[PDB]
Amino acid sequence: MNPPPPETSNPNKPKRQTNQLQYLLRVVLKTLWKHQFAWPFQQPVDAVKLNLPDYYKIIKTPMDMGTIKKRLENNYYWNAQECIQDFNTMFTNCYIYNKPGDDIVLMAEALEKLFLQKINELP
Ligand SMILES: Cc1cc(C)cc(Nc2cccc(-c3c(C)nnn3C3CCN(C(=N)N)CC3)n2)c1
Repeated sequence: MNPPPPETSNPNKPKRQTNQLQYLLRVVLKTLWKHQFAWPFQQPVDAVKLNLPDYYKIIKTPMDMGTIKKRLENNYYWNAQECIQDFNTMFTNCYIYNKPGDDIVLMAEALEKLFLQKINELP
C-alpha cells in the first residue's frame, strides 16, 4: 500500500516568500518539469500502480516534483535551501531504490545535472 503523500500544507509551520523561492518555482521546477526525463518524478511514487510492495519499505523520506511544486505554490518553505533539499532527496531516493545503469537512474542523473546548472543561476 501507499503511505500518505508528503504534506504540502502545515498551518503551524512558518513560511516565507523570497525571490530565490520564486525563481525555484518559475525557472527551476517549471523548466525541469518539461524535460523528457521528468515524467517519473512528477508525482509521488504509486507503489500499488507500479506493483512495488517494497518501495516504501526502502524509501522512508519520499519526495517528488509534484510535491515540490505544490509546496512552492503554497509558500510551504522557509528558504531556498529547504526546497533544494527536497530535490536532492528525490534524486537520492532514486539511486537508493534502483541500480547503477538503470534507465530510471540515467534519467535522474541527467535531471540532477540540469538542476545543478539552474541552481548556479539563483538570483
Ligand atoms: C519499468 C519502469 C521503468 C522506468 C524507467 C520507469 C517506470 N515508471 C515509473 C513511474 C513513476 C516513478 C518511477 C520510479 C521512480 C521515481 N523511481 N523508481 N521508479 C521505478 C521503480 C521500479 N522500476 C524497476 N526497474 N524495478 C523502474 C523505476 N517509475 C517503470
